[PDB]
Amino acid sequence: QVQLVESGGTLVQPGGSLRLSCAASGFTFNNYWMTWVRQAPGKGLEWVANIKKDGSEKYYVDSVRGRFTISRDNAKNSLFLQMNSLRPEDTAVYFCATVRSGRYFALDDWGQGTLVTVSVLTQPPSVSVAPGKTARITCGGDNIGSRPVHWYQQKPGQAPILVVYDDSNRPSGIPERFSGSNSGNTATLTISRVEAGDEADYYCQVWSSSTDHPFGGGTKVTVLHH
Amino acid sequence: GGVEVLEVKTGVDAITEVECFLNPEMGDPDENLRGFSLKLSAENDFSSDSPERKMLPCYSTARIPLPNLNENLLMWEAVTVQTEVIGITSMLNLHAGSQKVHEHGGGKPIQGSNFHFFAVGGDPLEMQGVLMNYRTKYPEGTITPKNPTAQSQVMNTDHKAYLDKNNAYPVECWIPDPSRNENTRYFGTFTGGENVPPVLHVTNTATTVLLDEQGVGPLCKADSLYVSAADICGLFTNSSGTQQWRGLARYFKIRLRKRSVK
Amino acid sequence: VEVLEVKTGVDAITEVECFLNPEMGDPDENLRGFSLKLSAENDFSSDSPERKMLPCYSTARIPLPNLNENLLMWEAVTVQTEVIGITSMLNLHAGSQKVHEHGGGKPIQGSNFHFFAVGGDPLEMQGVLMNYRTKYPEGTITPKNPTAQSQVMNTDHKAYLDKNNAYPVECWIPDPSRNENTRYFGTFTGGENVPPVLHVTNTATTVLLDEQGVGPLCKADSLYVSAADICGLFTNSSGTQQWRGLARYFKIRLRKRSVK
Amino acid sequence: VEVLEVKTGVDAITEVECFLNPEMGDPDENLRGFSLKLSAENDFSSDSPERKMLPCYSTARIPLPNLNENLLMWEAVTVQTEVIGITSMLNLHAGSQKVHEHGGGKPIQGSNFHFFAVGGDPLEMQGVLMNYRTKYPEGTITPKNPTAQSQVMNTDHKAYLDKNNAYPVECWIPDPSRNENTRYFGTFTGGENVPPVLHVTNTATTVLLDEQGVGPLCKADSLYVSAADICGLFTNSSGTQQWRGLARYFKIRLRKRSVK
Repeated sequence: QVQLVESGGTLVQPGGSLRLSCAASGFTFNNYWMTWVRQAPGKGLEWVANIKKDGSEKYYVDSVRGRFTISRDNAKNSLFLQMNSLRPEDTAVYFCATVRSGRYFALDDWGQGTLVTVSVLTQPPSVSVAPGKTARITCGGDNIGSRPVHWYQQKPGQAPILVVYDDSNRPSGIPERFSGSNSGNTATLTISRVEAGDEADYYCQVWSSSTDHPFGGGTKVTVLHH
Repeated sequence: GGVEVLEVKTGVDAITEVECFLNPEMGDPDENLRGFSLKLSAENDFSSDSPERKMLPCYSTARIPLPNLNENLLMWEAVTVQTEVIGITSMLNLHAGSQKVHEHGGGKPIQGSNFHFFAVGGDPLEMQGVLMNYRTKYPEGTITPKNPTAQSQVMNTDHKAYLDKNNAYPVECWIPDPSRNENTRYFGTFTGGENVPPVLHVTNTATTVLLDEQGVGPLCKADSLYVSAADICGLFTNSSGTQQWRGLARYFKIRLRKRSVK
Repeated sequence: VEVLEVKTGVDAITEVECFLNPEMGDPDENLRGFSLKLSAENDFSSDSPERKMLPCYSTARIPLPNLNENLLMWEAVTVQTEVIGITSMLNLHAGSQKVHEHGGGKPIQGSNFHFFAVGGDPLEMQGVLMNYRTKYPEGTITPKNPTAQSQVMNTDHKAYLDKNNAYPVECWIPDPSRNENTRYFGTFTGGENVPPVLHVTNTATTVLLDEQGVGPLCKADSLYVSAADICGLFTNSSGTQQWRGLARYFKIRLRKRSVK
Repeated sequence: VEVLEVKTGVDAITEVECFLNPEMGDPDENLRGFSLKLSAENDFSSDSPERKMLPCYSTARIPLPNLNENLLMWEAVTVQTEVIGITSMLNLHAGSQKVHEHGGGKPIQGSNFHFFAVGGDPLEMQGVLMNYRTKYPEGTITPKNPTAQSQVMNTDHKAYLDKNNAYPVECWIPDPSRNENTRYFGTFTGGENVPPVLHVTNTATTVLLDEQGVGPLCKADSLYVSAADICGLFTNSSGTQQWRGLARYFKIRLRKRSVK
C-alpha cells in the first residue's frame, strides 16, 4: 500500500547544491510527520531532518542546520530536501521515512533511497546465533531507560524496517519473536526462534529532543547457516 | 452546527434521571492503596523525565446508555446535574500512615496542589494537550500527546483527543478544549502550592443547569451520556517524608428530557 | 407519598428548637467537647484507633404534635442554625502551647468539618475510608466487610444515622444517592494551619423546600436533626493535639401538609 | 463615529477564535513558556535585566470579513476566554526542587498576573516603573526618557501594544484614561507563596457592550486581542527561579453595525 520514492541523487562538487524529492502514495500524507535519514557507504543511519504534518515545524541535525531546508507539498504528496554548500561528509544514501507508530518519532515506512556523492549510543558490532536459538542485541547509553527507544532491521542492500517502537511495542506484521526492553543504561532487542531471514543489521534509535534523534552504530546478526 | 433542535416533548414519560459514582484514577500503586498514587519522585531533569504509570493521576470517564426513545427523531437532552465529591471526611483520619506534624502531635493532613473537575455531555469530552516538559517520556499504558515539540509546552494544535478511555489520559497532560466541546459543559478549578488546604462542600440542594443561551442542553448522540471527572485532593505525606496523590470519587445525578431534532 | 395542598390557619404552623451536643470523644469526665490525644504514624496495616479519639456524628429525633386520628404530615419549611460557643476559642491562657517564648497560647486551628441536616427520616449515609485495614474499636459503627474498594466507593457501605456518638465522622458522609426526605449541608477544610471561620446571626434562614416547593415530610410525627462541628485541633504544651468541637442550634419552622 | 442601528439577517453575525501564546522570555529552544532564571539584589542604580528574563504582553490582530466596497463596522458583543494548560502544573517530578527530603517537587507558585483585552483598536498602555533608572535591554519597548515620576505617574509614557513579545509586563499597564474602543480585565496577586487559582468552563461569557449597548467597533475590519498570563515561579532543584506562563483562548461573537 504505502510507497515512497526518493530521487535527485547524483554527483555534486563540494559547495554545490542539490534538491531531493520523495513521492508519497498509499496513505494520508498530511496526517504524519516526515523524516530524512542518511547512511554513508558502509556506515550507520543518521537522522537529518523532519517536518510536522502541515510543515509549520521543522528540525535539523546540527551538522546540516543552516545548509539544508526541508519542505513538503501536501497537495502533491511530495517531500523535499534542499541541500546547499554540500561537504564531502554529506555523501550518503538519503532515505525518506514516515512517522506513524507511537508518540516519539519512530520511523515506519522507508523508501529505497537515493545516493548523493560529493567529492552516543553504544552497540556491539557483531552477534552470532544458531537457527532456533535466541539472540540479544543491546543498546547502551546514560539513563537510556529515561528515553524512548526504537529498533530497526536492515538487510543488505535494502531499506530499513521498524521492528520495535517506544521501547517494547511491535508494529503490525512483525512477529512476537522480536522483543524490546529498556531499563537502566541498556536497551535490549531479543530475537527468538531465530530464522534465516532474521540475519541482518540491527539499529537502535532514541528520541531525546527535537534535534536529537541518535542512532546506534548497529549490530550484524548472523544466523549459522551451512 | 450539528442538529436542528425543535420542540421539547411533554408527558410523564418525557423525563428520565440517571445517576452514577465515578471512581478516581490516581495510579493505584498496589492492591491495597486504591485511591492513592505511587510516591512522587522529584528533581528529574527535563532531559530525563520518565514517570512511572502508577505515579500519574488520570481523568475518569464513563458512558451511560440511555433508554432508546425512537423505538420525527428524538434525542435525550441533559438539563441539570447534581454532583458531589464522595468521602471528604475520610481526611480526618490523622492516626494512619501520615507523618507527625511535630513531636507528640497528630499526623499531617492531606494538603497541597489539587484539581477538581467534572463534565457532562452527549459526546466524549474533547481535550487539548499541554505539557510542563515536552521531553517527558510518558509510560506504557497512558495516552499523551503524539510527536511533542517545544510548542506543546504552550499551545500545539495537533494535540487533540477524546476522553474515550478510563485510567489512561494523565491529568497533567490534558485539559478540556474550549475551542470545541459544543455538546458538553465542563467545570474545573486548579489550586497549586505545597500548603494549599482542601476545601470541599457537600449538599443535596445544589443543581447546575446545563442549558446554553438558547435553552438547549447537551444532546446525547447514539443515546449515550458522557460523564467525566478528576478530583485530586492533595498530597499524603508518609512518615518517611514520601508523598502520594489522594483522590476521591464523584457522584452524578443528571435529569434529561426528550427533544425533537431534524 | 403523594403531596397535596398546604394547610392554612393560625394552627397550621409550628416551631421547634433544640441544642445538639458535639460528640468528639470525651476522653475523661472533665474534657467534654474534646477528643483523646491523637496518635500518629501508625502503619495502614496496624491502624487501630481508640474510641475516645474518634469524633462522631450527632443526631436527635424531635417529636412533633400528633396530627392524625385525609392524612396530614408536618413539613419542615425553614431552619435557623449556628455553632454555639465560638468565642471560647479566645481563651489562650489555658492548656495550649505557647506560640513562642513569652507569647500567648496557640489557637485552635487545623482541619475542620461543619455539617448539619434536617429531614423527616434518619440521615442516610455512605461509608468511605482513608485506610480499609483500619481496626475500628468497640462501640463504633463503621463499614462492614471493608475492602480496598472502600477507599474510593463501595456501594455496600450504607447506613442510617440511627445512633448518637456511634458513627465516626472519618468513616461516613451524607449519601447523595439517597436522602430524598432530608436536606444536608457540609463543608470540609483540611490542613495544619487552617483558621476557623465561624459566623453567627439570628437573621439568616435556610429554606428547606425543593424545586417542587415541598420540604422534608416528617414520617411518624418525627423530625431528625444531625450535625458534626469539628472546629480544629487544640495543641497542648507538650505538643499533643486533641479535636475540639462545639454544639449546634436549630430552629425549624414546620407546616401541615395534606398527603395521600 | 456616530453609531446607528444593528444590522440583522443571518450574515450579520460572525464568530472568531484564536489561541494566543505567552511571551515569557523563552531562554532556549526547549524552554518555550518559561523565562530566563531570575537575578536578584541588583541595586536600583545598576538594574540591567536581560531580555529573556522579562515576560511581555501578548497581542494579535484577527482579520474579519470585509464589509464595505451606508457604512458598516463589526461590533464585538461577547467573549469567552480561558487559560490553556492549567493542569500541567501537576507535574512535580520534573526539574523542580523537592519540598523536603524524599518528598515531591515544589509546585509553581508566587506572584502572578492574568489579563486579557478585546478591542477594535490596539490596546493603549501607560508606563509605570518600579525603578526609573532601570536599563532595559535591546529588543524591548519601555518608557522613553524615564524620570523619578515614572515610578508613580508620568503621562508621557503612552504606548500602543503594537508589537508582540516586546512590551514587558513589569513596565506597562492598561491605560484607564483611554481605551474607549477596548474592554480590558486584569488581576495581579503578589507574594512568595501565592497559590495559583485558575478556573475553566465553557459556560461563562463576558459581555463587551458599554452603558449605551455598544461594543468595540472594529476599525479596518481588524479585531485586537491582548493577554498576559504569568502563572508564578518555577523553582529548580538548585534554587533558581523562572516565570511560567500559559496560552490564552478567545472566542468572540460579533455583529454588523451601521455607522455614519
